[PDB]
Amino acid sequence: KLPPGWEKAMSRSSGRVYYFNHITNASQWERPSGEPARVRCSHLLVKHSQSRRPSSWRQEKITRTKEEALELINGYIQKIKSGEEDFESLASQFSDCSSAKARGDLGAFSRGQMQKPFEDASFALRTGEMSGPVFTDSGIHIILRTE
Ligand SMILES: Cc1occc1C(=O)O
Ligand SMILES: Cc1occc1C(=O)O
Repeated sequence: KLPPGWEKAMSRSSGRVYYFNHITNASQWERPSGEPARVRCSHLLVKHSQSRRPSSWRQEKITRTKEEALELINGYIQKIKSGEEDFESLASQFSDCSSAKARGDLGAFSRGQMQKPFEDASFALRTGEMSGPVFTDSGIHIILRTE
């Protein structure tokens, strides 16, 4: 029926169908369009107090809760989707990853190199597509597949 990971859903507030991807946590109103050796992705990471390493270039001690980290992620997704902010700008300013200095770019990678939930979402994203919140042991990610 639909591309890998996509399922139909119903909006509670509007009653209109939408599409949700349970690998990427992406959600959208429009029917989704539709695997390579490698993909290229950028990401914005928000760490939290249960992150594997609760420290980043932004904060020596990361103390925010997972729930607070998800709230930040959700707010970034909202501003990216509205056009108020660009992914690359938010990643450079607010990603708790060293890749912030490269606007979130991680370069290209194969299966087997990244943390599984990140790998799975990356490879289920179509080129140009963005994930919803993706949880790993590092924190919560927004993933943008660029190639
Ligand atoms: C904070 C959090 O972690 C995993 C799920 C949630 C939620 O609030 O939905
Ligand atoms: C304040 C806001 O910005 C974007 C979405 C929302 C919301 O309330 O769901």
